[PDB]
Amino acid sequence: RAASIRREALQRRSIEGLPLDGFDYMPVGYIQIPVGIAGPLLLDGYEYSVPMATTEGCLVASTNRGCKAMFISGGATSTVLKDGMTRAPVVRFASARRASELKFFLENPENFDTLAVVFNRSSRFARLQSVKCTIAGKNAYVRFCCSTGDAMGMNMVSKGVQNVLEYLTDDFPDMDVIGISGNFCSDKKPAAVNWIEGRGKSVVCEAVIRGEIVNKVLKTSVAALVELNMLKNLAGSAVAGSLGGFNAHASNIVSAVFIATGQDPAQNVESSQCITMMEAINDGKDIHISVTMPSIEVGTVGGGTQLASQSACLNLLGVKGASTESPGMNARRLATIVAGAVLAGELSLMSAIAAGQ
Amino acid sequence: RAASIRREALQRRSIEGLPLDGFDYMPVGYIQIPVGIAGPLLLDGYEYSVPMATTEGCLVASTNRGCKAMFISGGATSTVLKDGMTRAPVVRFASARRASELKFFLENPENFDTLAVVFNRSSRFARLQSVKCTIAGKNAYVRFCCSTGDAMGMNMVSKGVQNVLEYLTDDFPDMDVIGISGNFCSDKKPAAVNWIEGRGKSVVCEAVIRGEIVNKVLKTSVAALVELNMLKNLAGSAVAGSLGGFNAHASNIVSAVFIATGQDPAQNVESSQCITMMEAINDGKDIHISVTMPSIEVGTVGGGTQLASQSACLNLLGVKGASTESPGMNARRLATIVAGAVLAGELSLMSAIAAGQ
Amino acid sequence: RAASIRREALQRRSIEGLPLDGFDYMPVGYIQIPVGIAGPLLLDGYEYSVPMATTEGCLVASTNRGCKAMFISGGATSTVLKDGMTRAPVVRFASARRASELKFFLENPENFDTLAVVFNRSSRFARLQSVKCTIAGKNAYVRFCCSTGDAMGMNMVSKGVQNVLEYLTDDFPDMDVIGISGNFCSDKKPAAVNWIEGRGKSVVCEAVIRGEIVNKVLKTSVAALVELNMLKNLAGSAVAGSLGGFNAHASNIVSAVFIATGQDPAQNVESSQCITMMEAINDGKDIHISVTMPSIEVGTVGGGTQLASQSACLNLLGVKGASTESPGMNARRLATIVAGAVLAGELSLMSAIAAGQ
Amino acid sequence: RAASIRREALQRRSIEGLPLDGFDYMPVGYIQIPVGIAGPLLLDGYEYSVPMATTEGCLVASTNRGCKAMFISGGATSTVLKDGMTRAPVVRFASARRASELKFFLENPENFDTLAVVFNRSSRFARLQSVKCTIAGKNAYVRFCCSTGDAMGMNMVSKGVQNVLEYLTDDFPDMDVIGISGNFCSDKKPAAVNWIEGRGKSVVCEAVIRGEIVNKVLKTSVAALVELNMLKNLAGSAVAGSLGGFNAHASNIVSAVFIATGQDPAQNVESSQCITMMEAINDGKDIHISVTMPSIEVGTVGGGTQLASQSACLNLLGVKGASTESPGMNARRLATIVAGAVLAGELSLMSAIAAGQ
Ligand SMILES: O=C(O)C[C@H](O)C[C@H](O)/C=C/c1c(C2CC2)nc2ccccc2c1-c1ccc(F)cc1
Ligand SMILES: O=C(O)C[C@H](O)C[C@H](O)/C=C/c1c(C2CC2)nc2ccccc2c1-c1ccc(F)cc1
Ligand SMILES: O=C(O)C[C@H](O)C[C@H](O)/C=C/c1c(C2CC2)nc2ccccc2c1-c1ccc(F)cc1
Ligand SMILES: O=C(O)C[C@H](O)C[C@H](O)/C=C/c1c(C2CC2)nc2ccccc2c1-c1ccc(F)cc1
Repeated sequence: RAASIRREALQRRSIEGLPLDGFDYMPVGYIQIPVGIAGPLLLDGYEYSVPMATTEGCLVASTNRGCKAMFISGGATSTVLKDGMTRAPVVRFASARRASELKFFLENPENFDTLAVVFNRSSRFARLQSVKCTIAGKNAYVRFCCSTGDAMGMNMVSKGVQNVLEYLTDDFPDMDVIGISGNFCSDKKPAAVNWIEGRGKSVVCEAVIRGEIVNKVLKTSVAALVELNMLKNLAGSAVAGSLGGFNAHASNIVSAVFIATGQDPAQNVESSQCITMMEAINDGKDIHISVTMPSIEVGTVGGGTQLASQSACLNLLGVKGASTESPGMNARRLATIVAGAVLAGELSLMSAIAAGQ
Repeated sequence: RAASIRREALQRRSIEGLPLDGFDYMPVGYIQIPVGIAGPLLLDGYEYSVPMATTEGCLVASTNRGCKAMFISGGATSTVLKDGMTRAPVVRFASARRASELKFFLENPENFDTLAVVFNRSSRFARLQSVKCTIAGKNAYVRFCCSTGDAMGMNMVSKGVQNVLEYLTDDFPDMDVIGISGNFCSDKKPAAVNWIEGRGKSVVCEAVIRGEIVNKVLKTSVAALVELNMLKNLAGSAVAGSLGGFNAHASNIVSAVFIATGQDPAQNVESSQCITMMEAINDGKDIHISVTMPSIEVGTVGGGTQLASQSACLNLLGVKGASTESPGMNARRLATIVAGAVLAGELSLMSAIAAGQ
Repeated sequence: RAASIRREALQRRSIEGLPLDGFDYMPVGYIQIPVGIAGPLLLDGYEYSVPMATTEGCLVASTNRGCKAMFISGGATSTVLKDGMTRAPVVRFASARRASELKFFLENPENFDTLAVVFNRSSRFARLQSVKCTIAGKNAYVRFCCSTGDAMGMNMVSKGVQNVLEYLTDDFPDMDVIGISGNFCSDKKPAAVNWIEGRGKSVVCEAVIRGEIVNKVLKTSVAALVELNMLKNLAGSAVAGSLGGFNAHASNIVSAVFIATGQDPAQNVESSQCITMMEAINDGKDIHISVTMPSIEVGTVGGGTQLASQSACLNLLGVKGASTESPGMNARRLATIVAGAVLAGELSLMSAIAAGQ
Repeated sequence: RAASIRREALQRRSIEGLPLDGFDYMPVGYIQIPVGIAGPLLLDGYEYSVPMATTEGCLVASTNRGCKAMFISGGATSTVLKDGMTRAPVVRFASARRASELKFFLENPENFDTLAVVFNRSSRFARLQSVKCTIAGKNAYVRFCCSTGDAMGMNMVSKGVQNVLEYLTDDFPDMDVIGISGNFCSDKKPAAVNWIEGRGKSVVCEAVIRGEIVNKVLKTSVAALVELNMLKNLAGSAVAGSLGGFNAHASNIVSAVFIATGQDPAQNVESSQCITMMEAINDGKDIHISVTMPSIEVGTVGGGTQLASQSACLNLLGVKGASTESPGMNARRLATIVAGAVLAGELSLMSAIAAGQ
């Protein structure tokens, strides 16, 4: 209604193509990104039609060729290694010695259940896992890690940090809270702390392609792919001084799935973090392929996940909304689907390159 | 038509919310992301209504508060430092000594005009700027850099690499082209080569906020902001082992503008690269604020830029399509608008945090 | 005797300057590095004459000027944040799922006392602190961390890894031990895992210089130094894409002390890791200066620590040999002396630069 | 004489072992490090007895086993890729736009011969190669690169920076020189700018070991070594978030040679930067092994190179003093000897690990 009057305000230059009617509502319209399907992606038993919101189009095709090569090869096996969202306030004291005392306090086992109880009023779903106090001079970067059910859970983890931050004025009234975020989290930035430590769902996803299928179907060899993986994704990314960028195009696939399933597209910068491994097995006859992804940040609940169209795309994958089984399970399964689509993407583009030789 | 029949194929589980009718066309539908406006953004003289495709909504508001604080403070001044898209094939020889000879050849000035002529049949718009051969053992990572007009120009730079790669079999028939990309570019990955060297448009954007406006309007002080910038964006990102992540949330703003203007959302991982500087000036009375962004990768031509809705959003900014003035100027101006919206974003969220103390 | 005959073998070109007589003994001689003294370094109460083995000479002077400025300013306060040496074997399995099972096993609390008992036959002094299994495809990088008394303790931690690696063939006979080191430790290399996680003694060291002393003695101001620290050591090292290099010259001081006290000079690459913080305190009247150093790797026992000359230099500092008080205390105190000399070094050179303006 | 009286001052606690007599002279004594020989190292035709100053002793043995395996395998071939020492002042202006104008000025070709003439009064040997102005907000980090003959040449490059910095007050009187170093050089710190760009001598060194020698002599296989190189030195260093640390122990060998030849042992942090490549050649029959080292910083002239003992060690290698042939050639040849000894070190320890399986 108003958003309709606000559009004519702006043209009084033309924003004519931008549709207004079609979406249920400071909005001035909406853009449209077409959705392609990659599948079947055979993953931990189940088949998935992977929705990919993208303009490219040759990317849906490329991810498709990868899902097929894995479909006839046994499919993919994902393993969730760690599941927990993080927020890291920077606080400070008058001294590093004093700041150290907050560290040793927070990192004492015997204090945990108290810090936990305080943190977990943040919601029904907040369950604090750990606290890592990093000291730099008289400043402390306190990394809180917690499970958050099927929500990506950034407000939740913040309600909880503030709970423990208020509770801490009892013992530490000299503490100055400089920021609710000190970039030690690290949110929507590439950071070693996320690579080393994990942020959100840390996933590994693997498949074995048989020599016969690498020749007949990918029109390359086991040895050519193992070598191209070492020279491009490992030695190449190393020579370029990459952080977490030891892969061919995880970012294309992660972005496309994120935008279709209504994730935060800015969290794609650390969610795209990936090492691609390609290892000759069975006296060089077959290839073991994996993606290891320490910081896939997704939810099936909240944000853009509950818009009509994005909701339809989660529902296709059967992860729409909170888990009935147990809270967190739909968000965990979404992460493995991303790791699986990434693995297919790596295999397709890595074969295309190696085959082109 | 077919895409309509393909949707029912998939439900034979429900993808009901996903709209089908509304977009002109393997598409199975399209998703809808609402567009907010941040402005006026006063930048290098002109005012802009900045389209931001996002679900958050508090992000459009936050970027708005920043554009206003800069509107009453003189507005922002952008400077384009470097403009050129890169592709880096990995080739190899039997020896490092032999690979060195390709390096010293390519990097000889007197060879450039020949390599240029060969490269520039890629299109009317391809103009090769440089070639940087990095040797690792007997492998060479040859970074080609070229201007590409108003197209982001990744196909163009590839047509050109292949031109020079074929031409090189004259002098180097022993060369094996292992990959058209060796991850030394580095495309859709965070890499030191992009931070150090630049990729696409390298922009700096700056404003001065007066003490009076920092107190009256941002409800903080000059000293509080300079300090929070050092502890969060500099010392914080350092303690976290960040690469290019010396900022608060460039990624939120870059993503939102990228998705609205039909850019490649996976290029957000290196386009979000940013150092935020906040420096007390005029005997501590005022604050100089900047973003330095070495790798903003955008075009106003091709890909998703020519869909109805994304086109309407570029046209709002007056950068839609190729430059009349001269090829490249619309893509350059789009980059500065991104740097300007990022600066507003940094100022808003950095003030909100500092003010909260 | 033989080493004397072996020298003439080599000249049959002249190695005449290289002394032979003077050292008690495949040695062919010995080189001589002159030792300077920086002090008094007033640190956690005590005064130290800091031995610095260096050719420069202007470096001993520069470190001296820093120790004096801190002597009249109250001296330095060190805090040991973490103390533990690490070794990280790479092992592998046929699958990532299988490799995950070693991770979840090792990282189960209830298994720790068993892994501990097995590990701690390595010596009287080996006390295992933790095990962090990082999975990459079907490979596992198992980071063992342990206290090792006053020895730097790299053989000790290795005897212990092999203990747990043999013990693991019970439950994991399918495990292949690919290497006793998989570069995830990371020994004598700069690595994010050491910055984020710590390796050996993690130290913070701090002093307050009064406005009066910054003007009268360092011939600069509080504001000039805070600013130069932000532009050089923080924004500068960031623009350069530094890892752990957020300081002016920790490496000069660490090297000089390491070579004099008979440490391993190749461990200087991660022992020099340092963030220098300089913060205005007391309404801008005074400056809080610190070094935070996550990976100082030293011992007072074994290796070159027990040569005549290197031993004399440890004995000057009163840390020579194993701790009577309790095992580890001399190696811990040596680390704080290094952090203190580094802080003096930073203050001296950072003042010299700022004063030169 | 005085240094003799200064020793008794300090004991009035015992520094008895530290020798006083034996060295020609604020010195209070000297320490002694024993020198071992690794060789013959067969490199670019010539044989070398490589002096290694180290306490370990098992390290000289390990480097010896590598030199022998290469002696019977054809020896090593080094290639110098780039030769130039760098200093990077941070200067600033009132604006980024203004700072940009210094960048575009300095980086204009037509200005170079003038900047060169000004720079090159620094000495007979200073020959300026390039200037790279990096802008961050209103600050500029100007990387000067120059040849410096056989001196490591850090004073020389500084005399030259100051020459151009004074000359710049003509055109840029508004410039503030904040520091003669802004950590963008980056001296005695690990930095992406050194990895990407090079600092001092950038060397590649390669050898081919035949299947027969890998079995008979190194007691492993071609395939085992290629694999261990990928899992340890590449995937391992990547998982650890390494910068320039894509090798097993370059730092051990670089340190040992640096200390014996009187180099600056603090420059070992960036001189140890290394990617180790191991590639199966000749239908998997043989192994191509290399080290690529972008920042070996050495001189044969000045500093500790002209002490009796360190001089004797350079003279063994035939690189002592300035080049007769042409200035720089002895310092260049020393770098290749370091790269060669590193390659031998990698081969020995990498074989020992792989063979242990
Ligand atoms: O390679 C990288 O470092 C990442 C890459 O840039 C991301 C980009 O979206 C992918 C581009 C791409 C694709 C896209 C379908 C995803 N398909 C191909 C099929 C056959 C042969 C090459 C390609 C290339 C392709 C074409 C030219 C290249 F130089 C590289 C890849
Ligand atoms: O801070 C960072 O490292 C990046 C951040 O995570 C990205 C995130 O999209 C921003 C979250 C955010 C916002 C969003 C409008 C963009 N607005 C605020 C307004 C007042 C106070 C805090 C915030 C926070 C906010 C709330 C809680 C926090 F912990 C941090 C920021
Ligand atoms: O600055 C850095 O990034 C690290 C530096 O390179 C390490 C080097 O050993 C130090 C060089 C140095 C020294 C040495 C005594 C340690 N003293 C000075 C005193 C007054 C003014 C400058 C200096 C400089 C000095 C001279 C010229 C410079 F460009 C920088 C520092
Ligand atoms: O591996 C790394 O990441 C680097 C390493 O730490 C540096 C260290 O100076 C080397 C230690 C070393 C050596 C030294 C002679 C240099 N020799 C061996 C011979 C046979 C088998 C193992 C080793 C190990 C050795 C022993 C135990 C290990 F865990 C690793 C290497």
